Amino acid sequence: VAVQLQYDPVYDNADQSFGTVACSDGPNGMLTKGYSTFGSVPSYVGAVDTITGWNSESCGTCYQITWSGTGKTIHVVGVDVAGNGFNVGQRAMDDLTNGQAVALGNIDVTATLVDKSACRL
Repeated sequence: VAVQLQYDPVYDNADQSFGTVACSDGPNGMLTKGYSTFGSVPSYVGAVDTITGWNSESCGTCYQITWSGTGKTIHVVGVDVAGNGFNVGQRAMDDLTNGQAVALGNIDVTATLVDKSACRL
């Protein structure tokens, strides 16, 4: 309660390497956890402001995120530093907003840290 969300179409890039983000290698990084690219994770991925830098203990955490606008929920795996709230893919925001990612650009959402398994990790 509540938290900014915006979209970066980088997180829709299946081939974006986990090398390019804070959550790259090291024990918490997604490379180490066996994901080479964003598309190898069975979840939307995003930056979250709980990740502050490389090898963040928050790297690879899972957020259940809800938008009061549609009441829809998505799961996002935090893999990069966000300044404020979440930056997710457009697919991820489109999901949340029933296709108003481009039109709204930023929404306020509600998010909860949940078991990794909720993001299929």
